[PDB]
Amino acid sequence: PKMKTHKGAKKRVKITASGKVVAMKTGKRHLNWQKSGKEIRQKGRKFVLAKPEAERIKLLLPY
Amino acid sequence: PRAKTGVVRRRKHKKILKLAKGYWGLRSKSFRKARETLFAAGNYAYAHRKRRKRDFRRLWIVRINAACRQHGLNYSTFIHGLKKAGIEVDRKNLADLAVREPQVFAELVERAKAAQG
Amino acid sequence: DLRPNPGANKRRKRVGRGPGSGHGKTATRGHKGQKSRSGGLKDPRRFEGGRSTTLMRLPKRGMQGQVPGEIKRPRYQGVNLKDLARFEGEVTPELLVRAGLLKKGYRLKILGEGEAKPLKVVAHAFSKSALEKLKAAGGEPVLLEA
Amino acid sequence: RKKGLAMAVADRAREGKLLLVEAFAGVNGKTKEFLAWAKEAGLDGSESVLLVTGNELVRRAARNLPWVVTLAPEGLNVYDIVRTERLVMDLDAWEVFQNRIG
RNA sequence: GGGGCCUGACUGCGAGGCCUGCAAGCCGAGCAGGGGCGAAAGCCGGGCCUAGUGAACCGGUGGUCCCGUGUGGAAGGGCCA
RNA sequence: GACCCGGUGAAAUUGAACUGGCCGUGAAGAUGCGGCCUACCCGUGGCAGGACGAAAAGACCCCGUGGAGCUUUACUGCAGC
RNA sequence: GGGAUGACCCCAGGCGGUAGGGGAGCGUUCCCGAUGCCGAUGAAGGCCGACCCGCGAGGGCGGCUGGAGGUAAGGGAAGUG
RNA sequence: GGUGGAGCCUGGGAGUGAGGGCGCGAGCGAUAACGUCCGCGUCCGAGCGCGGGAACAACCGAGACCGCCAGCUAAGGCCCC
RNA sequence: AGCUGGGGCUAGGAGUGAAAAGCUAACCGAGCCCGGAGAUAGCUGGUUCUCCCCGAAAUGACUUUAGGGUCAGCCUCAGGC
RNA sequence: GCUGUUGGGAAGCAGCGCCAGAGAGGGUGAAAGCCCCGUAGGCGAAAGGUGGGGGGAUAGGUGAGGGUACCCGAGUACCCCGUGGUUCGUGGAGCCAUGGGGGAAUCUGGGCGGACCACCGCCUAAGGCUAAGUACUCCGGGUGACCGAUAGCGCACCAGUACCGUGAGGGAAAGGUGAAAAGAACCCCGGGAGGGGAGUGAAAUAGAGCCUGAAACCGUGGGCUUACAAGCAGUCACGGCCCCGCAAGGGGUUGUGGCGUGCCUAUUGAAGCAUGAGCCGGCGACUCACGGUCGUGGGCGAGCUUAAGCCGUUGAGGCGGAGGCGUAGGGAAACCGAGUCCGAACAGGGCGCAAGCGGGCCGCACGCGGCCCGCAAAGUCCGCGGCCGUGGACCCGAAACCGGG
RNA sequence: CGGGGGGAACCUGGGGAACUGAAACAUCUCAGUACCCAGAGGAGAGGAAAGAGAAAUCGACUCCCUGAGUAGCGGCGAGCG
RNA sequence: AGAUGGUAAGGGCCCACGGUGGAUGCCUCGGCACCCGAGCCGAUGAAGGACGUGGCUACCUGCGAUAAGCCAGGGG
Repeated sequence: PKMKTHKGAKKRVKITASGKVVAMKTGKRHLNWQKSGKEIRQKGRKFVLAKPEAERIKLLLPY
Repeated sequence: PRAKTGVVRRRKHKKILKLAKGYWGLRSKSFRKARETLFAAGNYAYAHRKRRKRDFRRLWIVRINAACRQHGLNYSTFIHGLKKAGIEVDRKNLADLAVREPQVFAELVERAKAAQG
Repeated sequence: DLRPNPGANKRRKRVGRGPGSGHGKTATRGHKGQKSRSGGLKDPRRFEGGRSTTLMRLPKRGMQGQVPGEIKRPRYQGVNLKDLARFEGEVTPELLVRAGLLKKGYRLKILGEGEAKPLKVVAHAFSKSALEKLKAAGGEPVLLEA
Repeated sequence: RKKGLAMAVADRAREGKLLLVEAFAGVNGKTKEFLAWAKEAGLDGSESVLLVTGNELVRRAARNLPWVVTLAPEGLNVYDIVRTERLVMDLDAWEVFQNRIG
């Protein structure tokens, strides 16, 4: 029958206009204890490739 | 629709059985045995068509040799005359002159060994 | 036009791909010739290796919702006066939905770019900068819904 | 399903095999009656025809004929138009034709 | 190696790159905020350098303008640390 | 009993065979490739060295995030107390 | 490159191939074509064929058997070799 | 310079992630192994297609579209088989 | 503590057992039949007509991973440069 | 609708007509609207069900202010504990059900609006009953790009049989003479069975598990060929012999001489002394459904498009815009918007947008308007095809687990 | 007066698995599925709001299309919805 | 001193004709799917059967000691 979106993915990565997959930078939910502002800061969003391609394929019905 | 086998098979089968006539034992009564035997027949030919072409070059050379030797020289020297002299002719096949026209052949030899004198 | 000749165009290619015979896609069946492809592989959209999928990336979308459900809310779908200059006279949602945008998509904003025609535009909210373009002849209907 | 309905009633026109009537002298629902009406029209029987008129009385005849393919207005499709060599249509079944096309 | 002041073991960013299957790791001038030391030029976003480490998920403390299931406020979350 | 004759008349096996020896070779143990040696065609009664002979998808070994039986201070539950 | 687009001829290169990608064909069954056309002067099937067309898969054609069904072009479906 | 079944960008579909011999430079081994592990290259794999090497995947020669009772050669040979 | 006929009771994690994991209708460390069921099988095997073009891999990273996979590498088809 | 014609047999072919609201189809010695049964179309029940589709009959229901403040379903509401249902798995866990303990009230009541409280609203629990629209197919009928006797139900046939098992249970094989029995009087060999003539038939190699009759396999006769030999059984080259041809030439056979390591599978590598196969015939493995994603053929494009179902047919279609994708993106969100997020920042940076034209042609306003086109800015809808997802998803194959017997 | 017993599927209520999936596996899945039991009928169940949920709203229930793979639920895994 | 012919117990290859056997084609009293129709039986003894019934009767159907049939209405 029909297809189910993957909530796991839907909950952590956003898909943009150009069809690009964008998600937070992984490495700071707790690592830290002292990491030079630079590291702990430098955390906006980012991409992937051949990998985001794999994502979009799970967020179909949610386009 | 139900595309039952029916006619189709039985036809391709007796088609190989035909190519396989005259073979020993089952090589001609069994599609399988046939099928195989034929494959061998397939390449044995192919290869021998190319062998045949080399087969007759031998026949000729041996004769060509035997002829211009009982005359005076060998096959090594003989083909060098008809080559230095420039008579890019005979063609080991047409060297049946040694069989038919010895008077014409002997002529070639004489104007061949002479190409060395 | 004769009965027996309306024929499929030049690309209906019913040519499927049977994979059984001597020449063509065949025997081990056009593809595969190893194993673990005999009745199923794992994915790979998101699976295998046996390792961290690629699920090492964390959830930002902070607000996956409590259990009661998503919260009812007025939904605003903005429109471009750019696509608005297709008709003249009275411009109000309803004549807007059955026309182009919205389609019961709740409320209607209004912003866009490009030249704006000097008329009346009945909207629920106007974008600052894209409203100064209506300061060059036009209307300004606001609020509503009750 | 329309551009394809109009286009079929198009290659029937250019061929000339198209033709719309209005009257049916020998009607009364009898084959013998109809069979005549054709001759005195151009319908000898050398061209399988498609009859499309909103008058059952007429169908009554055309029906039981080999080279003739009865029908009705609402049921105006493409498969029949094409399977038949010559097309005949009444002005009432034709009247709706366009209401359907545009 | 010694001395005097100090807290830049900064906040907000980051051009352009090293490296690389992924994600990671590393370098970074320069602009702004507000400072240290110096007359100044300037240098300082820890340590002469390469090890001293651990995705996500689940939770805890702070903060905070975000959401608060009819409304106000809650309970509970989200965001930043 | 086996052997000969009349009567009835199976079986596992079975790629197809026109199925010799020796040195050598070859996926390292050849009737089947190479060189040489032998060798008329077909049976019948015997012997068991070879056809890696038959039989049984090795009972050993390993592998499979295979299965079952058994244990206990493995984990986690439950009957019972 | 010809270019009376003429997929019909010229100039020069290429054409071993497993897993596999890609491209065109052959046959089978059923459907439209069909109130049509083959048929007892002989269907489908079968048995031969050294003959004819295709590189091939195949396809024609002839004799014999057989005695009642068969089905072009052009397409369409699928229990299709 | 180089127009090559070269490249570069986007996208559909793959198979493969058991390799093997040989030569060369190393480690391991005993400078033993048709051993084992890396490195550059080659060949077999997929060229068990053809010539030479007696026979013989990978050594020498050489990339097999078809046909030829035509010729020049490569390796290797020219006393007989 | 004998042997035996007839009549009866006890059964599937259950029975019975002078104990062998023995017997429970000719293979019992958990009977048989039907069903859930077309269990699951990262394993073995099999996988059908023709022709034409191109043509791999057996490495890297990670993997309760090591004869399985995911991304890259190497191949092919369509478009672009 | 008869006749002539071919033939065993016309319905075939032929001459001239005819019915048709009926040219569906089946049968008849072959192939027929018009010969037989039917068909379109139109009638039919004394009896038995069916039966508000249509009228009655009753059952039963019929009224608004203003004062009281009497009744509004109890081990119940409600709270706590233990669970179940729901999308809800302890969660902020309400709501609905209830095994246990406690335990009211009668509208100034009480339940609910996802803890809880306050406002604002919604509905009246603890008694029942209730057509139609929905689900299924043993049987009956009707159609089929459903099968055709290894197919199709297990069974076309005396099959849930034969047969197997103590039992539950398992579970077969097996259709066809011809138009018609006209199924072969009688005679000959024989005990019979079988056969040879005669006889029937158009046909008897249609003679009775009899149409067709394939291949494996078994025989008789004939042609070529072999007892000094050596081999994956062939292939190439000559030559003898037999044979159809007017002949160039072509068959069948095999005597010499040349060259040759089965097929499949698995493999770094197989003729391999690795796997599989006695041989033949038939059954036998990459499918469909719904999503998705690329390619591709068309439709239409500021758009595209229907779903269930409704009026139509009964191989004919329409209607139906609920709804879905697209037209704008950024942000966790409030939210802002060609911007937006991070930020104090008319620093920066991350996702974002900025999108056209060769020009057919034309009102003859010396304006390229602007239709249209490749199909787009840009997309959708249907078709076809590759691969992906959920399904037993390429086919066979476990040891095993569970449930009822 | 009634009941008992039967009936292919369908139906409601009372009970209720495991294999599988998670590439192990306990929660989770499979699943309130298969199966047992009771009852009822041509249907059954349900059914006139102590309902929905934000609209000065709606107004028995059953059933189909949508909403919707939405809101959420979730070793926030698989997957459910 | 010499040489190529010939014998076939049997075998092989080809051709002919039979046999065994039952594929293929063609048949269809059967099955399969879907859609309408229609949908309960029983103490008035159901479903499903045992035995028995024909002048002679193995079996299937059929009925039931009234036994392949009995009364009555309709229908042909």
